Formats: sequence, structure tokens, C-alpha cells
Amino acid sequence: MDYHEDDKRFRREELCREAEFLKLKMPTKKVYHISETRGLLKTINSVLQKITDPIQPKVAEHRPQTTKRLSYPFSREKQHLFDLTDRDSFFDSKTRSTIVYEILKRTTCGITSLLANGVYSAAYPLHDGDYEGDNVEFNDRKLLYEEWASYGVFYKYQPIDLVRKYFGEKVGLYFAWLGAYTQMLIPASIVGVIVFLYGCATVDENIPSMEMCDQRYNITMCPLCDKTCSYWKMSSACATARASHLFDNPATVFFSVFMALWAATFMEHWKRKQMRLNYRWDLTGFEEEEEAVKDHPRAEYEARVLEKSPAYFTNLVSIIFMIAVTFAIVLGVIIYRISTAAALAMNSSPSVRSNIRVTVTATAVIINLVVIILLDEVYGCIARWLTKIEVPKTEKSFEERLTFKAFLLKFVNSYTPIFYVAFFKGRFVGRPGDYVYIFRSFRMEECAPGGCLMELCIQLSIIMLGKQLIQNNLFEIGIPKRKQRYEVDFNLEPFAGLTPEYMEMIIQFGFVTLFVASFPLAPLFALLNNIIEIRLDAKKFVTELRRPVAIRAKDIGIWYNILRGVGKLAVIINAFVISFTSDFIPRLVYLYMYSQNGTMHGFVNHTLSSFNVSDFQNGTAPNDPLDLGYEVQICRYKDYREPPWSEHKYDISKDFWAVLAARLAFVIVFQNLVMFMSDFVDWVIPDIPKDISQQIHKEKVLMVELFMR
Amino acid sequence: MDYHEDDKRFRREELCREAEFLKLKMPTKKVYHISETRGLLKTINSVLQKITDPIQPKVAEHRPQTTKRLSYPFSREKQHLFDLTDRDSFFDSKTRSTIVYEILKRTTCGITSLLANGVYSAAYPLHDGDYEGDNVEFNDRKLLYEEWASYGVFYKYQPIDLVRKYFGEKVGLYFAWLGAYTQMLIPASIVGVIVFLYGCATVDENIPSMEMCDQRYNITMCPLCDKTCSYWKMSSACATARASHLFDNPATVFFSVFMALWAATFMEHWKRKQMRLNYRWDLTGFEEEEEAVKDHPRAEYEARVLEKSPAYFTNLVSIIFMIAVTFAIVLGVIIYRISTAAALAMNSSPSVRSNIRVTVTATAVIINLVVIILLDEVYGCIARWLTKIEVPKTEKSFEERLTFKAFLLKFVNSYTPIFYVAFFKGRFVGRPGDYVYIFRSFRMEECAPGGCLMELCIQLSIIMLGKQLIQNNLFEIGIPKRKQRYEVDFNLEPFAGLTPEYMEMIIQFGFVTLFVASFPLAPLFALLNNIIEIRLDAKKFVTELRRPVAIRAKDIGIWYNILRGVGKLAVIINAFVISFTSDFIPRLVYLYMYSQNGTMHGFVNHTLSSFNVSDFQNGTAPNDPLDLGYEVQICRYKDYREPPWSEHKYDISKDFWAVLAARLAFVIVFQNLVMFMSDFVDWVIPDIPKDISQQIHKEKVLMVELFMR
Repeated sequence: MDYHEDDKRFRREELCREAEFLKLKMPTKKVYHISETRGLLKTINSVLQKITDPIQPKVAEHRPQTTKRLSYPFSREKQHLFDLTDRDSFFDSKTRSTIVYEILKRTTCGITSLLANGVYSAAYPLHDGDYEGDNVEFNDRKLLYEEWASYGVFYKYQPIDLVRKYFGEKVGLYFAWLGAYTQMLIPASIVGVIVFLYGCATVDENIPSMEMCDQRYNITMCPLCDKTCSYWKMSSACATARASHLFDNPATVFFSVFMALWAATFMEHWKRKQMRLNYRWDLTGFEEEEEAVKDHPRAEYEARVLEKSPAYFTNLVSIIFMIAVTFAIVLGVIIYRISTAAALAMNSSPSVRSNIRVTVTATAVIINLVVIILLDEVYGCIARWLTKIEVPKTEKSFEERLTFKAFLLKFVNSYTPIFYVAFFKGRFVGRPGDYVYIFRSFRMEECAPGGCLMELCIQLSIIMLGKQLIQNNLFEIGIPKRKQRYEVDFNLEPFAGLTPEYMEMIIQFGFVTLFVASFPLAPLFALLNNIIEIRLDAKKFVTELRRPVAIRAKDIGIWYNILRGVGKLAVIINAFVISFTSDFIPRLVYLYMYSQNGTMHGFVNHTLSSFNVSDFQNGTAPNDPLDLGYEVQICRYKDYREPPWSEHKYDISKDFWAVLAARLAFVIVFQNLVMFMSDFVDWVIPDIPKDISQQIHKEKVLMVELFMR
Repeated sequence: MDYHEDDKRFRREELCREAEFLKLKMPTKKVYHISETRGLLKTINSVLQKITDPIQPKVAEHRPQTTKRLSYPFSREKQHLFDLTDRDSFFDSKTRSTIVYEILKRTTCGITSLLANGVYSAAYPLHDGDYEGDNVEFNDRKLLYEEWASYGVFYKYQPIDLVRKYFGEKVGLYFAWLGAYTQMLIPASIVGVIVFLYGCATVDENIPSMEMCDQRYNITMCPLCDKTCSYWKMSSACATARASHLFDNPATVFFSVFMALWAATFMEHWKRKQMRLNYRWDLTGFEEEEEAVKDHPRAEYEARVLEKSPAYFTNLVSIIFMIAVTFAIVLGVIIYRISTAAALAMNSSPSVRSNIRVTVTATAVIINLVVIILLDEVYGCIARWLTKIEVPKTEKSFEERLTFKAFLLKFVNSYTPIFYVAFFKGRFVGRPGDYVYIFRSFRMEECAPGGCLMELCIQLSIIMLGKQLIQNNLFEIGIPKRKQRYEVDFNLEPFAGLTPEYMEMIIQFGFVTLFVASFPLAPLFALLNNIIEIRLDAKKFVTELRRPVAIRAKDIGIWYNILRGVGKLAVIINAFVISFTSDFIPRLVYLYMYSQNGTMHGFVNHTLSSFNVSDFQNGTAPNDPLDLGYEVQICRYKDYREPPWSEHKYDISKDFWAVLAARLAFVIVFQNLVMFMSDFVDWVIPDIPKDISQQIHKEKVLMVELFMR
């Protein structure tokens, strides 16, 4: 139980005589405006503040805000500056705490650096009543828990107006945006599953997968290892071919075009939605620059340079930042190197001959992801440290700049293994004549049997699927870190902002639009993550957290630029994934230039290249030839080269240049047309809606001609 | 001589009784506000209007505008709504005519459709005094002629403030923008001439031009005609090789990168410049939509549909518009076809044997350009007609939409021959085994001897150089169409807007940034056109034209979007001009893959392909073999194919695929990096300047704290 107050205060009861000395200076300044009262309880005492009327419209008229009017045309109230209710119970606790907090910022000797100084420990508004409990008299928070934050009701809409009224415009703006994201993922997921099912239908009626799964060929490949690997049948490893056609379907290209156009129309939908929201709440964009106090070490260094009586050191630490990005890349690839080398060439010790080499990939990805998740906090801390060194101007500039520097780091270490696997995997190894040795002592890396697409898909799928669960489970074992009202809310967690909360969503959006070329069904997994995530966040904002202060923002700001950036980067990278990785272009080239008939047959016989086994470099031979055939005289590998019985052997063939030319041509055409379409749907859909335009115009007319009297 | 009036009126003295009947209705409405007086003179009488004071600040306070204040902080006067001069001679004739014109628009029974109706013939403000003349008492127009509009003083700066004060914000905005364009062309031209001179230096020290100009080879090419052409020496046509190296220099690539970055920094410079101009004149962007009356056939069709008691027919005529664009393309190429066929295979008749075939190209381009310039007015008239059929909403929407539809047409017919020559010229012809016949009766077109770059350069150079002169000279032979003050100004030309005046500048900007890949030195020619053009336009606005009405705009609007569009389109098209046309990539491929040494030699011996002359299709042989050599057994052509003594003959060789792959790879890399750099310099340079920001902030502070008293 309490009376009707606004903002709390947590002092620390017992240098320290300076803490208690200066501690009473601030409330003497607070006698002038607010009516404060304090109390004594169990362990450490607290200070209380209550607003009185005759200064509250003084501060409410200090700034221009809108409140509901007296008149109402066409079944809806209108808004104006400050008049025509007169109840003395119409100021919401959100608004009351907002005004009180503005008085807290305005006077100083600010309370922010005073709070971080050590004299005060916390400064937070309280909430009315309690979530759930017994016999509460219709709490608003209880209503919000009963309608929004429970797992039982997930499929019903966001009650966005109530959450705006109770938590403020920023939090409500976040949940509104995530609502729009999850709502836009529905047709993306449905079309995703349609494309995957069309992949499932045409499995047993294609040419390449039959020709790989066929018996009676006795065709043998080159050993793909240095020492301890033998020759192997094409018909042996044929599951990966079946799933390969399940993923590189000629409908998946259509799905990629659909996804780029989907990202663009998502941007349009959200611009339109925040436009109508900024109608419904506040539209006056004349927010005062320089109003808030500056970041205090700029004042401290201004005292230093003021004693001395630079714009170069920031550029120097920007170069330091780029250095950090580069070794973030190469350290990422090093970590993938170690993870692939979790268990290499271990066949000599057990002699049990399992040699399945499938779960090895799974351990590589899992151990890999543990290293990413552990490294991520480190990169965040380096970001805060470096940005702290930079000494920016204000609070807003500090938050913006820190946001950017955090995002680059999480982008890099979160997407570098997928870039390594999708592109640079099995390209740089030579012919069986001469292998490319790294560290000048052993071979680089061979591809997966039948294509390096499977590692991409099962690696991608459990990052996007399981990153959250591995993060939540492992994060706690790692040591990461009649009752009175303020004593309840003191024991809650503090509030830290929304940047660690937006960040995961932007990266997830990356996993959607950056790799749906080789792997469809991705918006499905993002949706299944998303439904659980939104309600988990709601339960976090109600249960485990104290109230925020509700600073009134008008748009999310930087995150829209980051989304537009990722959504524009998507196109070129999907072009390279379709052309290079997906093995789609050699099928079309073989269907148009080397057909020998109408349709394709012997595509696999076209790709392979017939090495002569007598030409290894004295020790790169297989150790024990397995002799599945009686003997073996020639092995085959897939690199488009000429057979050895021609006068030139092992050189770069004609077909390599032909297929390379076709691949690059597809990159040009795809990138240009999809840039044009994505710019087109930007141009077509109006950023402003009609209803808001004519509705604010009608409101302006009725306000003026009702106002002149 | 006159007294001090503002706006004239031209009636038509003698159905007609309705003209004189309704003609007196408007001045009876004008008795209420303005003091009008009329006169009688020579041929057809006129009506005069003079403003009086006590209604003039009524209308000046009807709208918010800024006028100079009384106070001045830091050596500069400030501005505010309307107060604190009080002279009754401080309203400029521009402003007085502006207010009078607003009263002319506001009351109706509008004067615009009344003017186009037939009752009134003209309605124009007059000017003070006269340009030049004898013993004038310091005319402002005389000052402007003496300082700005004369050819004698061209190199001195634009007096932009005076022209804003005397002609208004729109005209001054035009001349300001063109000033920025011409000023930005200086370093572009200097770097252009540096690149051309670097081309001039390295002529006699290269490999390919020596190898073409060399004697002692006796190498012969295939005849390049159907019947009446013989075999020819490579050393014969060697001027075109020399100039070819003069144009496809490996420094010209650097110049192309410089030009894309130049276009982007031009956009930044002009955004910044109109920002400071909109500081100096008017910054309140809250201009009233729907204030002006609507376009009258929308009211007429609203009367029709109002009797009946569509949004599809506009889409249908948009499809009609796209049809018009397509046959504008193909008609353009047809016209080039005719112009190339101005004199074809005429060698049979004279038997004089000149056969120079150089001036033939010149006649093709000249006749071509006559056809473009004659066709251009037709396309303009179709644009006005079609847009008239569309029936838009307002005047502003009509001007915008007509602007767009005019620009597409002039873009298409102005750039289609250069697109045909640069790309599609000599690509589609086959090998000497089988030629590609168009119309199924005769051959398509061969390339120019030694490269199709010369036709591009000499065709481009005289369009951009001579289009203006041919337009001005031919345009007049084609029949294209004590004295009192208003009788002087009646005999002047009317005013038609700025769209035919912006249009030539945007197309010229196209000729700069769209084809500096194969042809440097282009900003030089644009500069030489430009200096003459700006002063010719100034002399036009002073001498041959009556005054405009000075509608206050705040930016050029649509033309900035068109400039950004062209400047963004420049990159991809420069990539294709460098890669495909410019013959730069085969030099690099030969320098890296078929070197046989360090540097290049025998590049020409590498390119040619050795056809066997015994394999023509019974009549495609040369008619009379010229027999410059005793006999001839093999001819050579440049198409990357295999010699006939191999088991495969005349097929597509390896080198064709290799060079094609290299070309497309260059297109990808160039387009992406130059998009990134052009986006980068957009991001770096601040769109807002510092001085304007802090200066308007200081003005706001001083205005408020000076205002509270």
C-alpha cells in the first residue's frame, strides 16, 4: 500500500561525510518545486517524492506536448497543447514520472553522473499494484500481464496502445516494430515451405541424383585426403546428392527474387506504420538539440585544454577500429580452422573403422558456436571501452556511435564462418598433379563428398535455430555477472536499454535475407524463434524488470538505416550464392551447350575429369589401396580439365572458362534487375498514407475554425 | 515615362458582345481592392492597374513572408514577418507585382483560363526604364545589362542577388544552378586535357600501334564487304590505330573513376549551395497545397461525371507512353540505318577510285543529327498532347508530369545512335564461313577498319560540339513558329518557362558523364558550350523577353531527381563502355596469359584468326581480287577462332571464353566499387553546412530574446 507519489530515491546510509554532506544539498534545491517525504526501513533507507499541482502545469507548459481535448468530431477526440479537461486525476503515472524526471535533469550543482558518482545508488519510478497476486483492485499491470505477457495467449494481437500508455513511446515503438516483423514473416514462411515441398516432390524424377545413385558404373574418385583415405564409389555417398537437389532447386531462384522484393516491401510497410503511429501519439518533430547536459569527460578534458591555453586522435582510433575488424575476420576463420581440426586424421588409433564423418561436422559447428557466443561479450566490452576512449560530445552521440561499433563486430564474428563455408571452401585447392599446401606442410581442405552445400545448410540451420537455446543454457553456468513498495522494486533488475535487444533481431534478419539462396525454409525458423521471443520479452518487461523512465522518442532512428543497409547488401550476396555455390549454372550450361539430345543426361560424366593415378608426388598416394575393384588405373575429380591421353594434360580446359563466363554473366543480370525491382517497389508504394494526410488536414481545419471563436 | 504602377492588361477592342460584356465584370471586382486606370493609343487599347497602400500590407500579411528588420547584429540585417521599416517606398516592384498577381489569382467568376479563353490577350508586369539607351537615370535593368548580360564580361562572377531581386527566386535559382555546374566543370576539364595529353605523349612508344603501322608483314584481311571490296593491308589503315591509342589509354580508366566521383561531389556541392541560398532568401517550407485553383478540364469532366450520377485509363495511356518509347528507340535505329545507307556500294558508277570512306561517316552523322533535331519538336508536341489527354489534377502536377514525359523522349532519341554505335555495331556478324544477313538478302554491317571507336568519338564530338549551332542556324529557315511603356513591352516575346532551358543542360550533362570512358576531353567541350550559353541566356532574359511574374519556389524540384538518376546510371554504362567497346581487356589478358616474355609483343598476331579464302558461299567472294600480292591464299579477321589446319575449324575458340570471362569480371568489380565510392562521398560530405546551422540558431536566439521585451 502507498499514497500517490512519482519517483523514488535510494541513498546509502553509513569520503562518506562528503556523501552525506552533499547528499542533502540536492533536496534543498528540491524544496523549491516538489513535495518530498522520506522513510526508514530494514537495511538501507530511501527517499520519496510527490508532485503537487500548481507547479505541474508549469512544467507541462514548459514544453509543448499534446493532451486529449474537450470536443470530438467524428467519433474520436482530438489533441492540443494544454486545456479543457480539469480533473486533477488525468495525468498518467507515466506522464507524472516524465515531468518529475525533467525536473530531476534540469537542476544540478546532473543527477546522472551524481548517481554514477556514488552518493546515490538508484533512482527509479515505481509501478501501481502488482502483477497477478491475490485480490488486487484491477491493476493496469495485472491487465497487461493477463492479456499480453502470458504464453497462453500468443496468437492474439499486440495491445500496443496500453503498452505505450504504461511503458512509454520507446518500448511500445520496439514492440510495434517487432510485431510488424513477425507479421510480415507469415507469407515468407508459407512460400518458403511451398518451395521446400516442391523440392520434395521432384526428387525421384530428376537426372543428376539418379546418375549419382546409380549402380553398375564402378566409377572411382581421387582420395580427397593426404594419407589416410582411399578411393570411393559415387553411389556410396548419395544422400548428400538427394538433399542437394532438395536445396538447389530451380524454384529456389524464384524464391530468392521473392525474398529481396519481400525485404523491400517490409521496409515500406514499416515506414507507413510508424507514420500512422506518429500520428496517433506525437508529430511535432522540433525536438531541442543541446537541451540535455553534455557527457562529463568532455567537460573534464575541456578543463584540461582550458588549462592548456583534438580532431585527429578520433581518426587514429577509427583506424584502430578497422584493425579490430580485420583481426575479428581472420580470428573468426582461425576459430573455424580449429573447429574443423577438432578431430582430424584420427583413423590410425582405434582401428574400428566407423569413419562416418557426419557428426564430426556437427561437433565442429557446435564447438564453433560456443566460441562465437563466448567471444561476443568480449567484442561488446572492447566496443564500450574504445568508444569510451573516443570521448564523444553528448549522450545521444555516445549511444549512436557505440551502437554502430557494436554492430560491426557482431556482424563480422557472426557471419564469417558462413562466408568461409559458402565461398572459399573448396575453390583454392589444385589438381591431383599438385596440391595446395597451407603452412607449407599439409593440404588445405577438400570439399564435402558431392558438394559443399550440406555443411552450409546444417551449419546455418542450427545457428539460426539453436543460438538462443545454447546462449540461455550455457550463459548461467558461466557466472556472466505486507512488504513495502520501493523495497519490492529495489530487488528487481535495473534497466539497460534496447540495444542488446534490437541487436539479435537485426542479426536474425540477416540470416533471413542473406542466405535464402541456397537454403529456403529460413523464415520458418525465424518465425518459430520469434513467437517465443516476443512473449518472453513481454514477461521480462513485466516480471523481472523495474519500470523505465519513458523518454519520448519518435522513431527507432539508426536501426532503420542498418536494416536498409543489410536489405540492400542482400542482393549481391544472393547473386554470388546462387551463381557460385549453388551449382545451378553448370546445369544450365550443360543443358544448352553439351546436350547431344533435348534434355540432360550424363551430367556427372560431363563434370568429372579422369586423373591418372601413377602421377602422385612420391607420398601423396593412398596409403593402403582398398581394392574394392580388382585394380584401379584412373580416378576422377570434378574440376573441368582435359583427360591425360590428349597431348596437353591437366591444364585449364575450355569448359572452365565457359562456365566461369556464364556464372559472372548471371551475377551481372541478377544484381542489376533485382536492384531495379527493389528500387521500384520503393518508388511505387507511398511512404505517406492517405488517411493520416487528410485526417491531420481535417483536424487542422476543425482546430483552427473551432479555435478562432 | 510613366507613374508608379504594377501590372498591365491587354484587352482586344472590336461572340464579341459577350467579350466586352464579361470584360467589364472583372474590373468591377477590382474596384474593391486596387486602383485601376486605363488609356487609349494606336492600334488596340490596354488597361492599367496601380496599388494603393492600405490594402497592400493586408495582402502582405495575408501570407507569411520575410522582410528586412530594423535591428542588425554582427554587420548583417535580419528578417521577420512584417514590421519596422515604414517608408512606403521599400516594396520592390517584384514584390508589388507579386502581391498584385496574388489578388489577380484569388478572385474569380480564374484569370488564367479567362486569358486563354479569348477575352484578354496578355497580362504582364512592366519593367522600370530601359536597357542601354541614352541618358537613363540609373536603371536597375541597365545595371544588370552592364554587369551580367554582356559578352565582354563573362569571366566575372554571377551577380546572383540582384537577379533574384529583379526577376524572382526561380530564375535566379536557375542561373545559380547553372553557375554551379559551369564552376564545377573547371577541374573536370583540366584533368580531361591532362589525360588527353598523356595520351599524346605515349603514342610512339607503345606495342600495338607499331605492330599495325609496321611494313614487311604482307598480312591481308578478309574483304569486309559483300561484293565490291578487296583485300587490304594492315599498314594501310593505321591512322585509326594511332587515334585509337589516343582514346583507349590506360589512364582513361582512371579518368572514368574520377568522373563518377566528380558527378557525386557535384550533387553534394549543389545541395549545400541551395541550402545556403534558401537561408538567404526564404526557409519556411510550409507552402500551401490545394491553394491554387485546379486545372479546368478536370472541372469539366467533373461536371460530366457529376451528370452521370476513371483511374484505369491513365494506366492505359501509360502503356501507350511505353509503346511510344519503344518505337522511339527502333525508329531511332532505323534513322541511323538510313543515315549509314546515305551512300552505300556506289563504287560501280564513277570508276574514279577515291574510296576514302571517311567523309561518308561525317555525312551520316550530320544528316542523322538534322533528323534528330527535326524529330525533337514532334516528340515534344506528342508529349504535350498525351499529357493533355491524361487530364491531371492541378497546374503543378501537369508541369511535373509533362516534364517527365518530355525527358524520356529526348533521352531516347538523343542517345540511341550512340548506344547503337558503342555496343551493337560489329558484334552480331558471323565468321567468314557464314555471314549474318538482315532482311535475308544482304549483310548487316562490318566494323570500322581497326576498331569501332572512331565512329563513336567523331559522332559524339560533333553532337556535343555542334548541336547548338546546327539548331540555331537551321531552326530559322524552317518557319518553326517617345513610345509608351506597355506599347514597348507588348511587342516583346512572351515567357514560356524553363523546361526547354533546363532540358538541354540535363542532356549535355548526360553527354559528359555517360561517355567519358571511351572519349575524354568531353567536359572541355561542355565548358566551351556553357560559357557562351549562360551569357546568351542572360541577354535573352534582358533584351528579347518581357518580365516574368516571379512565383517564389524554394528548389528546382524534379530536376534534382533526374540528375541523381543520370549520375547513378553513369556507372554501369561506363563499365560496359570500358570493358566491351574500349578494347582494354584483351590487352590485359594478353599481358597476363599469352605473354611468352615479360611484356606484350605480337598482340595483333594474337588477335587475328586466319580464314581460308576457298570457302565462300558461291558469290560472297571478292568480285575482282586486287592482287596487291602475286596471289592470296589466306585472309585474317579479328574474332578469336582456331586456324583451319586443326581438326576443328572455324568454331568458337578457347580464347573467346577466356576474354569474355575477363570482361564480365571487370564489369562486376567496377560497378560495385564505384557504387560504393559514389555512396561514400554522399555519406561523408555534410548536406547541411555549419555556418547556416549556427547562424539560423543565433538568429533565432537573438530574435526571441530581442522579441520578449
